[PDB]
Amino acid sequence: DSVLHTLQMYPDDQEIQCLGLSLIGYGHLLAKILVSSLYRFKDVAEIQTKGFQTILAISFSKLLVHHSFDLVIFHQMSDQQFLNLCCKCFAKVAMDDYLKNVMLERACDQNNSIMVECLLLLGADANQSSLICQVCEKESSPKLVELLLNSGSREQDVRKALTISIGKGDSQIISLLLRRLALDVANNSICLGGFCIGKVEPSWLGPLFPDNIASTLARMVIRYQMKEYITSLDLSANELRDIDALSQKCCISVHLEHLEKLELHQNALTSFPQQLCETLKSLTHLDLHSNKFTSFPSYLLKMSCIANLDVSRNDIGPSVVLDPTVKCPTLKQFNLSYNQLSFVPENLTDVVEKLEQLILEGNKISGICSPLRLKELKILNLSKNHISSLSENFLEACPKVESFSARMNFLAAMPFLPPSMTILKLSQNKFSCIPEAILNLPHLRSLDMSSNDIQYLPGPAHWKSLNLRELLFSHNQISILDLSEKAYLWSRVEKLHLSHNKLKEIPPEIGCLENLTSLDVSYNLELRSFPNEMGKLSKIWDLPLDELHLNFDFKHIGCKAKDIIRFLQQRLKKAVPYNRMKLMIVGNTGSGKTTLLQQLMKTKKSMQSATVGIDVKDWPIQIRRDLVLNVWDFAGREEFYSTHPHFMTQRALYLAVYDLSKGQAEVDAMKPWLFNIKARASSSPVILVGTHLDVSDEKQRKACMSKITKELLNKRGFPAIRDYHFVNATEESDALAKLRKTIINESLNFKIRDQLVVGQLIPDCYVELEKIILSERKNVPIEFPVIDRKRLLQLVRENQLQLDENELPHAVHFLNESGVLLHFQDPALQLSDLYFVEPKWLCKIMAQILTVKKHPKGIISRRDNYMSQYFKLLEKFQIALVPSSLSDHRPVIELPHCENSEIIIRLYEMPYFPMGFWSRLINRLLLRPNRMYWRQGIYLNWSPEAYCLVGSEVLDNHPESFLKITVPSCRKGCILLGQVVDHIDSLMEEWFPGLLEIDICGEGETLLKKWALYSFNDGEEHQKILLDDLMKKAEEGDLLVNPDQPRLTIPISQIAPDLILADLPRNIMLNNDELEFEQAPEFLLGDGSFGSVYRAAYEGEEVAVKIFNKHTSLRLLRQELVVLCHLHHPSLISLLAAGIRPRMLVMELASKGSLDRLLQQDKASLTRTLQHRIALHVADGLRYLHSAMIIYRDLKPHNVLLFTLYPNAAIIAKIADYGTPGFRAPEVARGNVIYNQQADVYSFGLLLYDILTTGGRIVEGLKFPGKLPDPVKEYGCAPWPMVEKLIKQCLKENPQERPTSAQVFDILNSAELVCLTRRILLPKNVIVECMVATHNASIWLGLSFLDLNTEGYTCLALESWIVSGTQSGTLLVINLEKMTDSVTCLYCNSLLVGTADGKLAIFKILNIGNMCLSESVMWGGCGTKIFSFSNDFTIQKLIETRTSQLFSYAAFSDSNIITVVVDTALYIAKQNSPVVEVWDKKTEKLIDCVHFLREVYSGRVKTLCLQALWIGTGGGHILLLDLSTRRLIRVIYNFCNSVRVMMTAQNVMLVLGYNIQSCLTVWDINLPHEVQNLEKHIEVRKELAEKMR
Amino acid sequence: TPLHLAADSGHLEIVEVLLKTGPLHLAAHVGHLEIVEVLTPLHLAALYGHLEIVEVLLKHWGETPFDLAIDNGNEDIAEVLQKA
Ligand SMILES: Nc1nc2c(ncn2[C@@H]2O[C@H](COP(=O)(O)OP(=O)(O)O)[C@@H](O)[C@H]2O)c(=O)[nH]1
Repeated sequence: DSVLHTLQMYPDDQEIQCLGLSLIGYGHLLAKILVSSLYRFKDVAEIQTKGFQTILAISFSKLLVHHSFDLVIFHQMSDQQFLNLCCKCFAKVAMDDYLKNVMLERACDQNNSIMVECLLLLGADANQSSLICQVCEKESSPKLVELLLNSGSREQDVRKALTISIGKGDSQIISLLLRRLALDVANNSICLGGFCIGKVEPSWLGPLFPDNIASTLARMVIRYQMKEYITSLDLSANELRDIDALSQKCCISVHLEHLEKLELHQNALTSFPQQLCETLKSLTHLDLHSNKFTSFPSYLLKMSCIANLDVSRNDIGPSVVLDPTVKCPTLKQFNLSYNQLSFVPENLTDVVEKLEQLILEGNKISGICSPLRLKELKILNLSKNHISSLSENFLEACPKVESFSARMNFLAAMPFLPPSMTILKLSQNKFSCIPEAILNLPHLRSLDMSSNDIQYLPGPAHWKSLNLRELLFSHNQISILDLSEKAYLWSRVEKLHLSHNKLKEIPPEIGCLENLTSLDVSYNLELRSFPNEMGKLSKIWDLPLDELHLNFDFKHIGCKAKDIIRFLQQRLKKAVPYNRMKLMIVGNTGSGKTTLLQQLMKTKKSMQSATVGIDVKDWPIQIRRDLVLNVWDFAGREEFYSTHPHFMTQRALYLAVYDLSKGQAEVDAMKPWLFNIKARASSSPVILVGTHLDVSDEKQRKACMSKITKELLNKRGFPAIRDYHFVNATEESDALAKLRKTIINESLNFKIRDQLVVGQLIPDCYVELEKIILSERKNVPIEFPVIDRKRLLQLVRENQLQLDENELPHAVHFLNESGVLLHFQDPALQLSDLYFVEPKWLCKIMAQILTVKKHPKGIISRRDNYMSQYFKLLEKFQIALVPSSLSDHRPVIELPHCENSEIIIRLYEMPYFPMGFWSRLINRLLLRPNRMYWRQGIYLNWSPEAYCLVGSEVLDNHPESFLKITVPSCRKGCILLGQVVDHIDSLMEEWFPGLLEIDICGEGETLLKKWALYSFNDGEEHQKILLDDLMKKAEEGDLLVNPDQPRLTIPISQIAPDLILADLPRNIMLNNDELEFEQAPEFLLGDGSFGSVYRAAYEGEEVAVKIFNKHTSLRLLRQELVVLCHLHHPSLISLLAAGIRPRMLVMELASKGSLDRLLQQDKASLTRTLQHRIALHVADGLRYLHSAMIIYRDLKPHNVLLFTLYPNAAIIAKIADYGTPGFRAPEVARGNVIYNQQADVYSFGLLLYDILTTGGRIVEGLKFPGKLPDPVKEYGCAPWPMVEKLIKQCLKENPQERPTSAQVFDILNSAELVCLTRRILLPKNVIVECMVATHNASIWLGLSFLDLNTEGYTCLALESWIVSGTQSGTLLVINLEKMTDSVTCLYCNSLLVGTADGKLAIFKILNIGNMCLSESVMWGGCGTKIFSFSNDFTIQKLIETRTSQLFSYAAFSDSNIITVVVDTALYIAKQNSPVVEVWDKKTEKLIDCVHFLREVYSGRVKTLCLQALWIGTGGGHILLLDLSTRRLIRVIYNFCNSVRVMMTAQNVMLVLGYNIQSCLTVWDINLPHEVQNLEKHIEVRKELAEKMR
Repeated sequence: TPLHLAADSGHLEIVEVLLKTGPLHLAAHVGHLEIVEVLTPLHLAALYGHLEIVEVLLKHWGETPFDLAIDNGNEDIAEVLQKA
């Protein structure tokens, strides 16, 4: 410390400083003196060697860096021994990543180029405000910014730097940032859309258009440490209030003559500059909409060539008269949608002639139409206008119109339609009758006349057209469907819509339209009769059946459209009326149900010993119809009261049986049973039956048992009771006979919805199946009365039944509804393949544990082959804990919070508790919580701030039963309350529809009151004011609820969070002031293709808002909201806001639209480096979805949104699934099984198939049923291996084989996948030594021929001629002297031929050696001796590669020279030498390939070529390298298994390999970039996918 | 190991010293008879064309060594390989 103290106390002494530095090497503040000494004499004297040695001798480095030694090092860097010492010191100091990052930060602020580049080469990543913002705020040199951009940095950081630099006045840095952000040289486009650039000037756009010491220092440090003009310009989302800065004569106005596409949409322009339009003489795709225009320029058409003009949201004035002096014929499309026009353009006929599409939808053109003398017009649009009458000559001069459309117009007639007419869109008009002109059309295919009022719809006779493709006639008033005249004339119709029509019956000629693929007859409310001729229409795949109470026994899943056509066809074959009804008897214990049935049975062969289960048995009726009905002697004891609601059907007739031995009180015991009958079967009738007269006097019968029945039991909450009796159910009597007669009469006259359900007609196949089933009921073993599926198929095949596997689901469902057998179609049980015949045994053995008998009561464990399935049914019929016998007495419970200020309480008052309500509930509500259950409550809790107590609590002087839900007021409590509320409401709606049934007759009691409690005085108020839920929901306009006095108020969210959107993990509400939204046709996205999704502005940005209807359900919105709170991913659309006043849903807006519209409209924008990005993002989204167990339904090119058309963006595609075909997996469409992620993988493979094709198999628009064709074979797509292979792996018929979505993304993530054009396989046992190119392009392989575009199989060199030399010599040329040795080398230069013994031939016979050409002058070598040459034919150099024997072994060093590559430093390869030798061009003086392979396998180089150096090893691996630090980029493990020759070609790289089999691979030259460009593209996404967490 | 480098260099004294202190492919590639005697290899010898080394080794994808003899063009080595 003495030396340090002396040095510190004596400064400004170089001589003393030298001695101090010398003695330093032979301490937090100790480094301060050294830093001060270095800074003082940084360049005064060259005495830094001692300091460097001391630093090398010396946690010290971190303190030195903190001691600002970086400034001294930079000053020194800004003498071979000193340079080497400095490099070693820098390498030693920068070993730690933190020190390197600190040095980079401390060097970026100052303006330098060498130190920053050296540190970047050494590492020092620029993602640690971030770096670029700092370097852009200080106004640094352009070199620094460019160097930082070339390195790895975040896109959002560059965007922030763009905003910062735009804030300042600069051009170089701004242009560099724009080029990094928006420049697609491969596609010849500039994607400047999404950025909010204030303005555009030629200074920025100039450099955008097309027109070493640091590396050496970095290499030394590393060594020391180891020891076509552009076209498209998109300027859309920038708030370009004015663009006149580009109308000058700057350096780009000459370059602005090759645009062909200018995009200025979603801007605020006013008028296109005339100078810009006249200097833009090669622009044919200009669009400009969503701008604040006020009049058509009238000079925009004066350019040389223009097409696809688009001004579709501007506010153009009433007059748009085009200038007559302009005669532009180049215009094709002229969009003027959604403007403020009122007359059509007045010079459309003269200014433009070859106009194709004229769209004017949404305008306000009021006046009558002009003659419209356009000769080439193809498509005309006039929808959403205000038009009164068409001039008679409106379409008298347009003989090519195809799709004239006029929707939502006040038209009355149609003028002369040109004969070439093909499509009409006249919906939403006011047409009394179909005009004569429309009927006289000869080529009509798509006429839509919906929303009109047409009384008369003519039949096929009065339609001159024969090619009717589509017909839309929904929402009309049509009563007749005349078809009997000529049913075969409309045989070509596919779509025929007749919804919302006053139709009575479908005539018996609808079966002659065999091509009809969609017939819609819905909401007619009067059909009730589908004719049996609808069986020859097997081409119908959809058929809406709503508000049609058809007699067909509908099924939940066993009812598809094609299934309905099959059933109708079977009925057409042979129809028989059906006579079967269910007579299920209900009652209480001791009421005599069984004895009454037995006396009704007329059976004397039989103490009933109570009744377990349901005890089904059949009964035939001998009126002279058969009328076989099955009775279900329901149990009475109050333990089998949870299985009963499952066996209660609407299509049945009940009973209700008294016990008059008591009288006046048992009549009061049917309120449970009768209310349950009303709840489950609203429309069914009930027949009350007294059952004790022989032991009951006339008093009790004359008691209110006969009067209260007519006073209180008849109405007020009970079903339509038809008749009641007082039979004595012990012997046959007059009362019993009358009961039998009235039972029969009620059965004959059920009339469900006025349909007479007791005698409906069905195909004979169902009756035959029923007969077979009861025939087989006997021969089954008694222990298991059940037959399996295989036995059923054997029985169905054995007999004459003509039902295939498609009929069996519907047939077995109908036979189930009939009651002979029970079949469970739910594909979640382990019972779906087992068909339950003999339901009586099933019920009896099911109810076995209820009548049989440390822990609380009701909790049991597994105790006494089929048993593993036997429990599965028990938990499905609410038998298993056992909810029966579950401690009806409520256990003692202390609520953690009872302060009347933090508990949300909900009441659910109902007249009674429907059977098995609690059993279905506590089996549905279920960090594992702690909970204890009882008969009518659960109280499941996790924490003192997270609990839920739902139970039954009664009130004094209140006969009803009340359901109480208590939760804490916290967010977790709110979520718990919400979840319980949806569970209870869904159970009530699904299982007991009679509860939620607002009866029209009487009053709107709704039979179900859901009270919500609230207390004004927080704590000790002891009086919560009741409030009905619907009344509060009517108060949806405000958030606060307050009494008649406005002094006090309380938020709704605190008392009813299930109503206001506050029962979700995230607070999702929008301040209506920020939102700027209004419903309009203009703001509809994609013209209603997405449904009810409009365009709006939120928080200043643009968003897409989904608008719900006014159904006030608030159940689908919350269901859609709960899922969107758990999905955070860059490739998944993200939730922004969710309101309640309009009940909307705010989502991000993808500016480029959906994928389907893109590939159907912009086919030139789907470059090969964009389809891979789209597929990668979609695969990422599917992987994330399936990771969290969520399963997507179906992926289509419509369900994928594109956010930007820039290949190097962070996000390019996202998924979407809005609410409210051919892309179907062959696992569910053909058969029935639960949807799995394998179907999603199949749909994704379909999407890949459509993406790979330019337009896909969707342009055709026809029927689309592993039979898919080879895309390259007919779709014209370029080949793409490992993508076609991926499709074929994604389209296999076995779902278990198909890769998981987790692995499909991995397969889609490969730099080889993008950059690999063709992989040609040669004929077997063909060996090729040398190959040459010819450029269509072709390959000459040693002289076999190969075609690049045909794969036409049929030393070497390449003046359309070839030269080859045999192994024995004899040089030959095909459009010479035979040398003494074989010609080993050949090259085309102005030709050189090698020799085996050593000799060169120039076409000179000079011999050098005792054979491998190159270029860049020239180079090459013979044997082990490399040389160099030029046109002088002299050896300008001669270097012996054998001299490098000190490093490599003699095996590799002493071999010959196989090849050499020279750009600035020669690289020479030797035979079986895994270490390519690098030789300089001046100093005449190790790339160990085997080391690189070990880092990733012969490893012996066989051929190599430069552009990134590609080294082809003998093991079949292409090592990729770069000309900086010799760092390994990739080890391409091609399937060649070896490499013979690799070479560049026209930019691609051909590779020949031996696998015998010869493989010719064609890599892309861009491959070395795509190894890195993609690798940093995933991480910038991965971090994002982690930022959302 | 210095033995591999000594065998590659063909130094008889160095190889003997290393062996006595307490690589066949390298010796075959160098084609030194003394190194081979002191110390696959057959394929390497056939490719290089050292008849003595191949004979000594015979006395003492990776296909058979005779396969490369035809490609290398060594007629004598090919005949020797075919004989055995
Ligand atoms: N004496 C007499 N007994 C009756 C009459 N009706 C029913 N019972 C008795 O009711 C019992 C049958 O009850 P049951 O209907 O099987 O009970 P459930 O199956 O649970 O509904 C028998 O033991 C009969 O003795 C009647 O009219 N007279």
